Amino acid sequence: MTDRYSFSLTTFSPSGKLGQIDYALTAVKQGVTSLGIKATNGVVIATEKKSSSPLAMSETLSKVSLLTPDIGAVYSGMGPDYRVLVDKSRKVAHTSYKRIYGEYPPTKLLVSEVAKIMQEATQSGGVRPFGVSLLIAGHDEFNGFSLYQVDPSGSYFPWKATAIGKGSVAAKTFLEKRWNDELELEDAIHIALLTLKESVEGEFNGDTIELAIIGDENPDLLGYTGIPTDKGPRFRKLTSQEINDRLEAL
Amino acid sequence: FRNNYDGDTVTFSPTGRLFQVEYALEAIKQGSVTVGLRSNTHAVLVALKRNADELSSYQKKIIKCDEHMGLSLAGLAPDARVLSNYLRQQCNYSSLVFNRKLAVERAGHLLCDKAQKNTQSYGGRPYGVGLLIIGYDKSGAHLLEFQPSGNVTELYGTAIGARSQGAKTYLERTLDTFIKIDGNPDELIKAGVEAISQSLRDESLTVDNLSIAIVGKDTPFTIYDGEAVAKYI
Amino acid sequence: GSRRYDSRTTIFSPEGRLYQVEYALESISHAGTAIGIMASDGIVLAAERKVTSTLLEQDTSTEKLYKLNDKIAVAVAGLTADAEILINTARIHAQNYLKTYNEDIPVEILVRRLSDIKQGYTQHGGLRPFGVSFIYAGYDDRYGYQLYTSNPSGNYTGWKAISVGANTSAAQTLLQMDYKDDMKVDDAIELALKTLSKTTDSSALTYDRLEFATIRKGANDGEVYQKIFKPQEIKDILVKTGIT
Amino acid sequence: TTTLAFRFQGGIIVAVDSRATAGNWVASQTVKKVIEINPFLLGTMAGGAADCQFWETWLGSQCRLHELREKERISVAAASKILSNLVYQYKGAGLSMGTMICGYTRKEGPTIYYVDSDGTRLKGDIFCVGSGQTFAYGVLDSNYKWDLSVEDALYLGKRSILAAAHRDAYSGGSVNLYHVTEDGWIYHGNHDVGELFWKVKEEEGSFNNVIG
Amino acid sequence: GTGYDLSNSVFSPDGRNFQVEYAVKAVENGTTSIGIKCNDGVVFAVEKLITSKLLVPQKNVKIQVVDRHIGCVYSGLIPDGRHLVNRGREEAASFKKLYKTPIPIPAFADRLGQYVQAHTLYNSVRPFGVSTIFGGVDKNGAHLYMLEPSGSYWGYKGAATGKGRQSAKAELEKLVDHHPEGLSAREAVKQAAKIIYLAHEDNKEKDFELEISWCSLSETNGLHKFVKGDLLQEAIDFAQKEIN
Amino acid sequence: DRGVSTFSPEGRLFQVEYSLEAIKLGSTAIGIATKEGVVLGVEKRATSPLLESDSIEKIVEIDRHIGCAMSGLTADARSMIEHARTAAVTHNLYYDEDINVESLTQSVCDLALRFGEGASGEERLMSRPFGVALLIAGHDADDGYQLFHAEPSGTFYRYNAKAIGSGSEGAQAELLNEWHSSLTLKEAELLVLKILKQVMEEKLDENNAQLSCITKQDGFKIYDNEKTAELIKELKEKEAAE
Amino acid sequence: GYDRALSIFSPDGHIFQVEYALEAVKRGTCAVGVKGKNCVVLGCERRSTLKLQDTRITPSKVSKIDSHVVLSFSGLNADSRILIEKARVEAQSHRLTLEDPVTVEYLTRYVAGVQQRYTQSGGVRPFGVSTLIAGFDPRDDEPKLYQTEPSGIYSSWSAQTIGRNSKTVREFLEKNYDRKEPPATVEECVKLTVRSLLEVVQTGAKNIEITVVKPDSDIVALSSEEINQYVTQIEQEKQEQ
Amino acid sequence: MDIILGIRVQDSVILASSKAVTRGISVLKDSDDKTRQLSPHTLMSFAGEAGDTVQFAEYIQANIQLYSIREDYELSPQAVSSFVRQELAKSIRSRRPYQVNVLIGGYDKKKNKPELYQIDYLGTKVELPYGAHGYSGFYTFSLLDHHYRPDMTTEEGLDLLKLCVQELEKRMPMDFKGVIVKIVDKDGIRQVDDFQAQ
Repeated sequence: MTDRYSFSLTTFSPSGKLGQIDYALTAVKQGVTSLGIKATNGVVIATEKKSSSPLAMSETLSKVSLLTPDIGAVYSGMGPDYRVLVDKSRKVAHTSYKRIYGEYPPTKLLVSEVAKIMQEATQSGGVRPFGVSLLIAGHDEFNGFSLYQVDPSGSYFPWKATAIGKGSVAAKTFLEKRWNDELELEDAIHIALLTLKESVEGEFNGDTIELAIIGDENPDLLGYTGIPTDKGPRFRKLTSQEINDRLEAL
Repeated sequence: FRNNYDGDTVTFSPTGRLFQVEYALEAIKQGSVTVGLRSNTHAVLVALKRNADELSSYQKKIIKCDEHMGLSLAGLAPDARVLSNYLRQQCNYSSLVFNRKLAVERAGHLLCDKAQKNTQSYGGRPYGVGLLIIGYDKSGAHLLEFQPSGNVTELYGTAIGARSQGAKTYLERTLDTFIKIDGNPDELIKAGVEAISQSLRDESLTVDNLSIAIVGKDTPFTIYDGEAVAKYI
Repeated sequence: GSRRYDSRTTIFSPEGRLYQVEYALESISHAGTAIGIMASDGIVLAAERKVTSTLLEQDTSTEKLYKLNDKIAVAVAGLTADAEILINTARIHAQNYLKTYNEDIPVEILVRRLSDIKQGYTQHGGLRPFGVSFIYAGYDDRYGYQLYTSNPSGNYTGWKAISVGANTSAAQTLLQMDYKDDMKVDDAIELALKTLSKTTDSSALTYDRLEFATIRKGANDGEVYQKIFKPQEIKDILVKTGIT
Repeated sequence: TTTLAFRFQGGIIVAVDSRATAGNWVASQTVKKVIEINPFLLGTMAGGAADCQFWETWLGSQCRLHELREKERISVAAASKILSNLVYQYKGAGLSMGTMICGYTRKEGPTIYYVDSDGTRLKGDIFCVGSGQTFAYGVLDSNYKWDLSVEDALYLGKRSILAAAHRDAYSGGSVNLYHVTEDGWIYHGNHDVGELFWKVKEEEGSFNNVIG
Repeated sequence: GTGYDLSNSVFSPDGRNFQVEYAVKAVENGTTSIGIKCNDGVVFAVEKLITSKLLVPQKNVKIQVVDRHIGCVYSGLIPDGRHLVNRGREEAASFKKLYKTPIPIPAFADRLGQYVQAHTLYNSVRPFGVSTIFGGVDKNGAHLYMLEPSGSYWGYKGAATGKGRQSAKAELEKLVDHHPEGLSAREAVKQAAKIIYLAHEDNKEKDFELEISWCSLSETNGLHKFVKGDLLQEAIDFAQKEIN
Repeated sequence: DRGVSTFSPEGRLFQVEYSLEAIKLGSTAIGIATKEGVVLGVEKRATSPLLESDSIEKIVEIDRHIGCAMSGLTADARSMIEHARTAAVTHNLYYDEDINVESLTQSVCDLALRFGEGASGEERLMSRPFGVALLIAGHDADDGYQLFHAEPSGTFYRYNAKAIGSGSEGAQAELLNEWHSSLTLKEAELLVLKILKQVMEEKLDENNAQLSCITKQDGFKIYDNEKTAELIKELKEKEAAE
Repeated sequence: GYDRALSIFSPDGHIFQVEYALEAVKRGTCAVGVKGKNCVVLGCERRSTLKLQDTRITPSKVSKIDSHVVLSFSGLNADSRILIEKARVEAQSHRLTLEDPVTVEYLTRYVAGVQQRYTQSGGVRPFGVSTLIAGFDPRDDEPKLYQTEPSGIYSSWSAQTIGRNSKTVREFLEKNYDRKEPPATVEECVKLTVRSLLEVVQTGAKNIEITVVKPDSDIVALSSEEINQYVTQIEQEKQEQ
Repeated sequence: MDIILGIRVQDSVILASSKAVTRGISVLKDSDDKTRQLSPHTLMSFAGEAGDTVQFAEYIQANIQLYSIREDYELSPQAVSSFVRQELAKSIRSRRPYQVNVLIGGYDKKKNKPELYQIDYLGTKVELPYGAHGYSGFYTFSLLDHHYRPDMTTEEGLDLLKLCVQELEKRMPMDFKGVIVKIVDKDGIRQVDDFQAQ
């Protein structure tokens, strides 16, 4: 027994490439498309719920996840990997931040934490890189709204808007055309819904699409009242109904 | 074939063999011959000590494990030291904790089990030595044959080493005869020297070349070398 | 066993070379070029952002210039993520030194420590080396302005002007051609931009594709100041030097 | 116990008593409180019998290893520091020992080091260690001269321990003498206090109190 | 490609684990041994090839007891079998110590099962080279089991493994059909002796020694005991007779 | 690749055999035991005239009654000598007596097979066998003067005379004829000096060769250059004598 | 966790990793050391693959282990640091317990042991470094010069060189160094050192650094000029013929 | 306890330390130097528990010398003192703390100013014109509080100590067998062999 794999599974080839990271990226390329658009007063992340059987209940499978009450994530690539990454991301937000400073981490730092976790799976002994690319959207008092991308290598970058997965090249191009630094959140949600339509083959509605936003504080989603400073989470997942309503104005 | 499945002991060949173990067994055959036989009152070990040059000593092949137990080796000397030392402790433990002399049958079980571990785990290597254990316990004289495979067998007599087959057939023939040599050590020893010589070929057992050990009813396991074995050549 | 799948990242080639280090350097050679120039009154760090898009948020971005201390900064060439790991441990080492001696860490001590960490992944552990090369630009009261460079092997050296990343050979010749010991920060700022401008594999050298930083001792003060140029600031200094 | 060692012109004198006790019980009158670390190193013992004997015998083993390793005789300073550093590792555990490491090296010449279980290590010319140290000091201090004869120094040493054996209930038995010159130590006998006292009394006229 | 059979935990393209399959070969190459479940106990018996007249008869015992109510017999690499029993013995001691009640057969079966299955999970270990037949009487009846190198096992009416597993199984099946009411401990002991004599034909070249053991609620009080003397000879004859 | 503690089809341990090859490439070392003491001689074999030959230490002291000579990858011998010295000194601390020469040798050989990447038997942390053979010579009250050959195989033989290193097969043959149970210490010295001269590529002088002995009276002593020089002269003379 | 045997014997009896470690040294810049009658001098060459360095801060090739001992080397730079640090720590530890600074042979024996150990320990590769350690034992005036190599072997030399073209410069020293009359001066010792380096450095006033070590912790490195002066006087010895 | 005094004058720091080493009923030595030179311009005096005292001093000495050789530079007095404080601060919360009090006097070649640091075994550090450890402070702090001036010459400083030492020899219960005085300034550390009657 005992993990005797204490050496790297990712190494440099004569050309300077790190095969496993490249291959991980290839896995991401095969993944369903996902994207994110930053508005002046909010951010939107969305993706397609590619149900693997009409018997499966697509709700019981969220591709879009809340990390902190003001930070959400979505991905493209290997779903299982993403799941454990969200578990770890939610926990590191506490262990390495809330438990020290008593406040949730700002989007850049949590992204940095996630990125670290991924970088390690690129050098630690006996493991393979994570086969996913994440898009994290959030808001913090001193940095406002932000949108980041974290790749299997552990590298991350901030975006105004971008797409990853299957038709990322096409979607990125479509976004460059419609984006501007004056978009309101609803405008971005619309632009988002349009971009996603080009990537969806079949049914395109509030049950096949999963979309969430980082916007205003939802005091109605706090769970309690009596503390003025606590105004509610900025992260909200749109309901099937809320999506359809915006689709009729597509 | 074989070349792909003999890299380490943790690999089974397509036919169910463990080559690393088999190669270990091969170090035994290349080892000098030694013989074991017992009556109902004694057990004897006769071993042919091998020498490098004519300027070198004839490497000892018999090790005492306790007042009532001992063995002879054929193969990697160091490995026999390791195994005999282990057996010395097992014997020692039995006395100190239970004030009981270790049964020769139990000694075998302990040896088998220790060897087995080095054949199922990565990184290790099988022991490359054969052992012949004799002893007198609460159930009489005993003789055991230990193979690195982990297989230990109780016999009336036997031999391991190069050309060991000679002595072995001889004992399988002399069986009914020596098994009755009770109350007479000199006769069992002679019967052993006769069995061992059935495997000679190169030379003839000399004085600083022969080594004999005996244990039984009223005989604490003792080793005889040189002048002491002169009267048997 | 596992031995079958072990690359043995820490062995010598028959020529006495370290495979992984050599291949990591090969990786570094395709990274955006980073330049460091040391003048009499300061140091300049300029780097070219590898890959960019219209949608890339350049304001909130940083992939090449990182602040280690208040008196030391580095320019990165290679795996950004690998760099961040090393950058963080470097930042901690600077603080242990401060908490221990109540004095800011001398530049070389910090550089040597970081280089030793790299050297380690070279001699034991069976892990791949870090695909990173750093240009360190710092200042201390013992050697004043200093410029250093370290790579995957764990070796480090000091320079008056140097480059890491892609087209270093070209950049070094251009630098070794117009550098002068009595230069001035503003001169270096210009030399740096020109050099990058001639080695870039891109069409033009625009501001959105750059990161700039200077460590000067603002005369009107007496202390050392690090300045990581903002998009607008890079766009300006770009027009002025005549690259528009 | 009473032990002394002092540096003078002719080298070093080392004298010890030989009594061992467990309370008021005199366990031994014939114990060796001087271990010959080697042909040129002596160690005095005071405190717990076991602690001294064991650790100083161990010290000897360490010195021998130094010589096999460095192809050179260990220095009095280095040898004493081995013991001192060992004893310090055990600080607080209860080891009880007052020791003197005396030797002669070409590099240091006559040298004496005081080492105790508190971790104290001191270099000096005169030291008295043990329950009877003060008694020895009284005699030794008032008759010491750097210019004593190897004969006189030996006697003062012997006489100093005698004094201690007499007044200290926990010291006694016999006196063991040693003289240290670069050619090593020279054993100078075991003088039973039982006979040494009367001899010294008569020949010296001291101990005038006691009736003889 | 190929090579899927060189490392223990590797899945071949058709979803198999060749090393375990090769372990099986080692088992099939071994002596034949069986187990017969009777109406209130179980009987174990095995073939003991007599290599030479030198083997002290009746001494090199193979059947092993676990605790005081379990019997175990195996075919294949004997040393591996001992290893597996040593484990089972600990497994049982542990269970008794915490729950007081000696370990139920099913419970014991899984203990052996999980441990064996464990050796098919890593490439740093080799699978067991033995198929083991074991059983006993517990709180609710008698139970017979057989465990493969894969870690697979099931409850059996009768079971056999080794060289003559086919003759044995053939014979066992007859018994199952001709005795829907259940064989008796006394009967099973004989039936067992015969099945070994029959199944010995696939090795008729070498002479052998018979070994039987049983655990019957009425015949042994639910404790495992070895069949010796008269009862043994009586079964040896019942076989020697029906072999002609 | 293949395990460092793997067996060859012939029943040999690859690493130990290859180990022996390295030792054949080593400098010659010879030892002769006589009822008057054991002599140990070695070929310095400097690799350049600028190398100060007397800094070549291939003959070392284990204890006052035990000396040892090495041949092969000599750097591998440092930890062995250390272990041996400690073993000897430790034995003396525990028992207040000299350690037997055989016992000391058995102790050193116990390190031999302690190599591998995870051998199930204890904690043998050593990536490879030693690449050096040793000749341990000494004396003890029970078996007088003794000479042992300790190899990386863990086995150790006792010899009346033995040669290891580049000129071993040749030198051993020589020793076969020249050695007899009544040799004097002086005869052994000259004999060792003679055989070294035949196998050495260089003309043997008191600078590229070194002698030493171990006698019950004075223990292990390494002959200084002047002492050996004369023995060399005495040898040239007796040879030219016939 | 990682303990793979990287340095192992091959059929012909060689440890290829240790052998390849030497190839690393062959590639390193040259280094030499010649002992005078009252001093030891250490010369080392400076590469030129890239020139625009800051000599003030760039790590020098000759390092002080203690105030009376120096160590130069040829091979992997990163590796040398590890050895230098351990050497420096051991130097202090020795002063702390023996109450006397280390002897050059002792400090050498130590560095060699660290190197040897890395040739037969799992999970590590040998040091691709060879060293020259020189100085004066405490209270002694007889100069000391030793050399170590990846294998862990060490010994003393009257003069020695390691690194690229060390073959060439050794020849020079072998037919230019008389043990009968060693450079009786610090000056003529430094000269014999530069001469040997010029046999390979090919005109490099700024490509040759020298350090002089005298008894009682008297250590100093020469400046470009001082050295450049020796080069000058040497080139004339040639032309004046 | 032992006498450990220190006084920072105009261009130097003077350290006076008692010469006695007493164990129980006997004064074992009367020429003990309770000081260790950490670097050419930094001196440290110490007093406290029997073994911990020197062991600690030498340990710190070793580390500073190692730093000096690694960096070929001399850490400022302020830096060396900060290192010592942290060492003691770690020690206080360990299994068996070093029970040692120290005075660190050094001349800062970069600032060209003498500095005197007082640090107790708890890791309590403070920079002072003059300091003392143990019972001495009880009679020397008010003395110096009276006769001390920042511009005093090294000579006036030695007179000042002599005054302290006399007060200590009049009112202190113990015979500390005089003191050993050392001067730390721009030229290093030197000992005043003549204080037995200056």
